[PDB]
Amino acid sequence: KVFGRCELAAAMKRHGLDNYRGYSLGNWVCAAKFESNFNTQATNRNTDGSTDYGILQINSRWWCNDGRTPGSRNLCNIPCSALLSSDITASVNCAKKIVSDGNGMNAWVAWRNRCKGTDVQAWIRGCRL
Ligand SMILES: [Br-]
Ligand SMILES: [Br-]
Ligand SMILES: [Br-]
Ligand SMILES: [Br-]
Ligand SMILES: [Br-]
Ligand SMILES: [Br-]
Ligand SMILES: [Br-]
Ligand code: NA
Repeated sequence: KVFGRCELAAAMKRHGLDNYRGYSLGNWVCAAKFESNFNTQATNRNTDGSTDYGILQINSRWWCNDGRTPGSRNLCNIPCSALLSSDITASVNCAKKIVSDGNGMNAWVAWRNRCKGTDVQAWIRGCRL
């Protein structure tokens, strides 16, 4: 599924991601935009052989299992394919764990380079929330 902007905002809010760990809803929508362009089925191979999955491009190196990243961890206890579903529950639940691990949203390189320090509220402007 490819989400619309306000559609994704509403889903993220309903699942309690808004203001989670101090990060306003706009930060999360901006991250999803530059990581996946809002596409739940997005995948990308990393130079080390791991793969990023889903709307928030969660890395099989640490967070999910895909059976082809030898030596990796599965900290959200999920098959990486669960992160590709039309329902974003698994991606949100896993994202709540990543952002809580000490580095905040700096875990998402696209967020740091393209969202951090910008007017992130712009990503939820206009939406009925
Ligand atoms: Br915001
Ligand atoms: Br782009
Ligand atoms: Br794969
Ligand atoms: Br693996
Ligand atoms: Br393969
Ligand atoms: Br959903
Ligand atoms: Br933080
Ligand atoms: Na893994």
